[PDB]
Amino acid sequence: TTALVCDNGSGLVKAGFAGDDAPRAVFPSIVGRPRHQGVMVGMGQKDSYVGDEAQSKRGILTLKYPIEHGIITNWDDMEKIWHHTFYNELRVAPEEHPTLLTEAPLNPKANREKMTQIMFETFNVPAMYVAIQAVLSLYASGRTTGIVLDSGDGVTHNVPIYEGYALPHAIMRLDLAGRDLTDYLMKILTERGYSFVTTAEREIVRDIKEKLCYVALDFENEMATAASSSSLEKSYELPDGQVITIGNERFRCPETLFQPSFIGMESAGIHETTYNSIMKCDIDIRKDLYANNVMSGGTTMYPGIADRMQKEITALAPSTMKIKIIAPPERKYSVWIGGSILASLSTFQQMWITKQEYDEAGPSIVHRKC
Amino acid sequence: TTALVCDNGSGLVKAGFAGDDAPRAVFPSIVGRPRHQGVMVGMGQKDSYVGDEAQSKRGILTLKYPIEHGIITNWDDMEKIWHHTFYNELRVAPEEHPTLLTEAPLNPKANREKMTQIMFETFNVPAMYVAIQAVLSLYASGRTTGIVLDSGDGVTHNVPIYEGYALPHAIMRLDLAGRDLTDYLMKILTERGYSFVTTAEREIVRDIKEKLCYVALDFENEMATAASSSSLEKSYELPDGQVITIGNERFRCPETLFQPSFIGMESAGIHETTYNSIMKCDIDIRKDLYANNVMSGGTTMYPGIADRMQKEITALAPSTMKIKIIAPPERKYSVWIGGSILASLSTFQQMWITKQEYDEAGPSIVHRKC
Amino acid sequence: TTALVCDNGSGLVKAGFAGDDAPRAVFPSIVGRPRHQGVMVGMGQKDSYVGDEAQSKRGILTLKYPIEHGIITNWDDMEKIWHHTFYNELRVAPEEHPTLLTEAPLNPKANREKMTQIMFETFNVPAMYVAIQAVLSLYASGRTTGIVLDSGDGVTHNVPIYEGYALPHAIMRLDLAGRDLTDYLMKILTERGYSFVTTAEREIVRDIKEKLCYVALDFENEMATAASSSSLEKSYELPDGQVITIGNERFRCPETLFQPSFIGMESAGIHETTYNSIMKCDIDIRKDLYANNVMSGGTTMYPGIADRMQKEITALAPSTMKIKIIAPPERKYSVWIGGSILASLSTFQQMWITKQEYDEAGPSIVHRKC
Amino acid sequence: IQAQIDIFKVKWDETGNDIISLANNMCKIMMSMTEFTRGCGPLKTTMDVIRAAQEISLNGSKLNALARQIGEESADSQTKKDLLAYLSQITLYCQQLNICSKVKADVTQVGALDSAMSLIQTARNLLTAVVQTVKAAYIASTKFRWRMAPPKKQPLIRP
Amino acid sequence: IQAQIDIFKVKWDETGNDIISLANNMCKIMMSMTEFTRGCGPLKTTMDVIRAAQEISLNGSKLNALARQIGEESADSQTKKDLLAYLSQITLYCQQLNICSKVKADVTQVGALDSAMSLIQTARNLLTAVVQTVKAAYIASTKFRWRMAPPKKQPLIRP
Ligand SMILES: Nc1ncnc2c1ncn2[C@@H]1O[C@H](COP(=O)(O)OP(=O)(O)O)[C@@H](O)[C@H]1O
Ligand SMILES: Nc1ncnc2c1ncn2[C@@H]1O[C@H](COP(=O)(O)OP(=O)(O)O)[C@@H](O)[C@H]1O
Ligand SMILES: Nc1ncnc2c1ncn2[C@@H]1O[C@H](COP(=O)(O)OP(=O)(O)O)[C@@H](O)[C@H]1O
Ligand SMILES: [Mg+2]
Ligand SMILES: [Mg+2]
Ligand SMILES: [Mg+2]
Repeated sequence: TTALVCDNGSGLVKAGFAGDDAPRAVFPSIVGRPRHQGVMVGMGQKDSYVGDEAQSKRGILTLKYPIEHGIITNWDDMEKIWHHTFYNELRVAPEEHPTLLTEAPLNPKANREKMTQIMFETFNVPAMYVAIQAVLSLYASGRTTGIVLDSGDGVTHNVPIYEGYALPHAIMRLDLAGRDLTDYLMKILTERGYSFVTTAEREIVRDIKEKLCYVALDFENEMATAASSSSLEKSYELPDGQVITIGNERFRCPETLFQPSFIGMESAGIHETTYNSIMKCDIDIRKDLYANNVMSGGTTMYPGIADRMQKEITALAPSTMKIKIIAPPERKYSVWIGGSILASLSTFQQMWITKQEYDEAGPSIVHRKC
Repeated sequence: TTALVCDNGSGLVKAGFAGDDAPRAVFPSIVGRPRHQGVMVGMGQKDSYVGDEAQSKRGILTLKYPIEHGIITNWDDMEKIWHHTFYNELRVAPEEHPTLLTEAPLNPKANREKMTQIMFETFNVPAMYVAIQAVLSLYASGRTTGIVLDSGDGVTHNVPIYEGYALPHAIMRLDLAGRDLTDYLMKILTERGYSFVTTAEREIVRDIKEKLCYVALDFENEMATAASSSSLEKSYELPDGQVITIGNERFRCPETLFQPSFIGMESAGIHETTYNSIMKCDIDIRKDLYANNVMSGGTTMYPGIADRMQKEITALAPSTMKIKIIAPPERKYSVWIGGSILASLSTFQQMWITKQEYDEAGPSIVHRKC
Repeated sequence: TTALVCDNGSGLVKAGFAGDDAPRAVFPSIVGRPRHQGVMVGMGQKDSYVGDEAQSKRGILTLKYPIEHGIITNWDDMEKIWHHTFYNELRVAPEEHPTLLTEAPLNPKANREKMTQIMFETFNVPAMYVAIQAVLSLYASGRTTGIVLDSGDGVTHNVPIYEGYALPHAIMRLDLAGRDLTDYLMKILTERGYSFVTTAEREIVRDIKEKLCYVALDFENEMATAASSSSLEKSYELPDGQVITIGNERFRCPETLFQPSFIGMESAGIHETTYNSIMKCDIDIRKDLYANNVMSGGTTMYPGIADRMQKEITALAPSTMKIKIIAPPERKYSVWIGGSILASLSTFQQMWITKQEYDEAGPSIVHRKC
Repeated sequence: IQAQIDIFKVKWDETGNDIISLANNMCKIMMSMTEFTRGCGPLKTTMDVIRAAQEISLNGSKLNALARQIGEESADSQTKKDLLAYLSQITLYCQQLNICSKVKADVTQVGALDSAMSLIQTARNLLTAVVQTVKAAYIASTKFRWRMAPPKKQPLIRP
Repeated sequence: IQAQIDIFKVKWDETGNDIISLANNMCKIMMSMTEFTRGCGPLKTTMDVIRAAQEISLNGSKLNALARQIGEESADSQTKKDLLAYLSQITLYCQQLNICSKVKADVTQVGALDSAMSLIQTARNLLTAVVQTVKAAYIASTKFRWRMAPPKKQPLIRP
């Protein structure tokens, strides 16, 4: 039949049908459960709200993400999320569709083994496949030679590829991503007086970060400009009518990516991580990797991240090489479009993990096949 | 029909048609095989890249020369190289063309026997012939009386000839050639800080050697000049934008030829080898051999090797005799031009090893005919 | 007076007095600098902790090794390390003791020139000498004829010696050593779920590698045994009370030495490197080099490396020759014991680089003397 | 890339003309898009570049089918394996061109040059994998049991 | 090695007896350690082998001093240069024996045959460099301006 492509990220679930060019279902990956006391009979029978129905009712729920840093910490909640995706959002019986799941590199092996076991034993899919996300982003970028920075909500990882041959020793996975930026924005928002503490208020702060925050080209000059004048202050209106105003927190939140010492992490920024991943590859392909820096994932959509990253890498690379960062306008959905390209290929249809193979070899077949 | 002339050297393959004056195909004699992991479906179906397509993709390959010191160590790879040469580069069916192969002197007999067997059983050529390389260099030098120093990438050998009568007891084959100079250049490059370790980096060092290295007329004076001042330093730019700088390694790499004790070899330099080959010949022809020192092969193209070799031999020969080294500007292709001269001769067409003779006498006919 | 013997390795500094049989100071070669914020007045005045005082306080420091692959990348930090060694650990004024430093072969020349300049201008030693490490290991092994495999934390190099006459053309320096094994252990530890990312956590992983990791005699059989049963799993307790469990990562980390393709390196393992170094030597001494394979350095102390290396070499060497690997129980300190033997010799006291010679000839005297 | 086809002069000789015609159309569209990159060309709107990319993808599918027919007609050899590898590459590139063209069309409709840069890159990858498909197919069908001129003489001295 | 000393029969003739006695003691200890290697011998503990190695080192220092005295007594010649070379070798071997014996003692105290293998090897190197020191010293002191028998006849036919 037609294959499903479920890109269950750490923050958003993006599902669809293979061969298309856009997902059908795009909902947050949260599972709320009511915490207050129900007083009207018949209201309160539903124990847990999943996805978009827990984002509307978040005033009386404790939203809990099942996937946390790309690793599925809670498995019952993630079964709930997958059931929602298959039946209530896409409205397809899983028994008739192969499913192409995505996964960050360098995750635990139990993660793939349990995703395979759940798909083949609970949802009874006829076939499946687990693909690294940056490979799919390079599929959807229309190339075969690049270094794929793939931020997100859980992790931020690079995968350098030269002409279809990935270099597994130069894959650099960093655990700094959108959720850490949300928490840091909450922290620095406490300075102005605004205290967001609950989970629903985490979602409000996430929306503030998406709407207002941007990346400064030169950090010190922008701090000087923000301190000298109030030209950088922009106002946001909370769900209860209150108006906030953040002037200096706008570029301080996404600067955590380039200086992960803001949140106490030791590792180098994403620019030094990309450059170190480039100079771990063979000498002959560094020129081709410099010119194709595919950026993917949601977190790489801050206004001004491509220019800043080009400036930061150009100061590290030799003066001769041509650095240019590829930032497609649709880069939030690049992984899923790559899943559509991969799952609908004529060549690929011999690479599904069929149910018969899983019955023969158990959940450890995913390590051989994928 | 028209005969092929395939001069399969140890480092470069130079093929063409007899009667011409320049080869059609000149590509390195390497066979790369990918070593990394392929992640995009449909890319990676090709198991091995041969010649020029393995020199472009060398970033993800392990290049392996099948011919090593003039002796074909790997036979499947050399069948691959010959198939490439016949079909993909020259674009001729071998069944319709005699082939003139070349070979260094004093090689194993199994080498000729297996080249003959492969040509007559795998490529089905109608005739063939295996000719010593220095004889062909003397053909292409326009003379019939000289001593042919023929360096290269595998071996360095002399063949003294007087008026068409070669002296087989004065043939001096030395196993020091271009590849040993490349490895020594890598070794002495480690002193400055640059460490080239892989095979692709061997090719980068080979290019450094070709571009920059030269031969000093007086070694001690040049070392003194290089130590006193920085007038000898020249810079080279690596494929990833880095710039190197070699000042003293420029004439130390090709000095290995005149002092083979640099790389631990005992034998005498090429000047003493040529002089010893001259004074093994009959007394009456040494005057004619002194004045015709034909130099061939790629490795004899260092800037300043003719002057240095003339200075070194003149100090050994008697003060009366006239020493002059013949270094044609095209000496890299002298062996092949000699193959064109030999294979297109009217007299020569009775000396091919026809297929019927091979069927009668087996692969041991090449020892009688050649 | 009595000479110092400072064997400043890439991972550990081992100093002492010549003539002894054991070092006085053995501390890691790290220089930590605090990264958090100091809040108590008077605590935090010390800018950098060196050696053992930065290994105790590593919770709040960024440890940085000054020596990296046997080459001193940072010189101010290495002055700090030498000052620590001379004054705070050994407690000797350098002005009254000659110093015998050690160095891997095939390093840059600027390395020796700057070590000599720093010793003669900053520490004012009266004499010094820089000795290759494998020569000293052969001194301390009690022989004069062997091939010295000398692993470590920076490099892994061979030096074949026959009766006091080293063969400089058969010295094979490989840049795969203990630190690469630590990084690979971190990488493969990410599979089980444990993510060590910081420098202090590099030190924790190094301790895991030292305590638990071993070398398998037959890799495939051991992988089969580890997959079939849980008899190979051993547990380690982290500094915060957590317990980890590594079963299959125990022999996969040190297998990188025999298959350097695990970490993306092309070069051959240490067994093929030793065998290639043997068959680059003269034919008459290969029998004596086969029977004396002195192994030194810290990294050659994995349980079962001697048996595995003997099995791997015996499969390469001719069936007649007698292969036996010499692995003294003290081989971690073999280089320093060799320094004690060399520096305290009656014959050697004319080979120091005296201060007057350095004043006459500058820092380029170390190339003539050593 | 154009020169490799331009040395063609007039199994193979039955389906050869179709393949050479398809490759020539591909090269014509390719330099159309290249001239768009340089600024002056037949097509000036990004929508035109997307249409050209879809056209190249269709031609790629047709040429893939023809070359597969020739490949299974021919006999076992090394050039057959090269041909099959290049066919797989063409399949991947065609799928990329289709889906990426649709995505860029939607992105442009929802409301510049960099939008067409990746389409040009993918079409150029496709074209490079075609001129190696016509040559491999020609050799596999002919030399084993149109025309291509013998290669030009290599220079004796390279300045 | 024993045979080279055994052909000695009774400057030189003043310090010759001391040197021949020291060399004989060296050979006796050497085959003591060799018999330890073969399994049966006077000394059976690795500590005993370390003590024997230290004893051989002490004898080596004494013989080195005596041979140096003879060497400076004698006149310039080629055998004098050979003698000085062998003296340098003896110095190196004695230093190795001292330090390695101390190291093996500590290793054994902190808690087998291979521990004594290297000590036996170094002592055997030392002994080989002594029987060439007594001969060179004897020739330099005597033949230039005890006894050694003339060498035995070489076989005419070697089967
Ligand atoms: N326009 C935007 N600007 C800045 N950050 C964004 C934007 N859109 C999304 N994000 C961040 O990206 C995250 C979503 O990333 P996503 O594409 O879902 O990655 P994944 O699918 O791997 O979870 C959100 O948590 C949010 O913080
Ligand atoms: N211009 C040059 N200067 C110095 N060395 C060269 C030059 N050109 C080629 N070489 C050396 O010569 C080798 C090629 O020799 P070649 O003519 O191919 O001999 P053969 O055909 O017998 O292999 C190369 O390996 C290279 O090291
Ligand atoms: N018992 C052991 N088992 C395995 N590896 C070890 C052991 N001890 C040390 N190592 C490794 O050896 C390294 C120390 O080597 P060292 O002797 O210091 O060499 P160098 O002095 O040249 O740095 C450490 O980094 C560690 O990884
Ligand atoms: Mg994502
Ligand atoms: Mg040649
Ligand atoms: Mg060491």
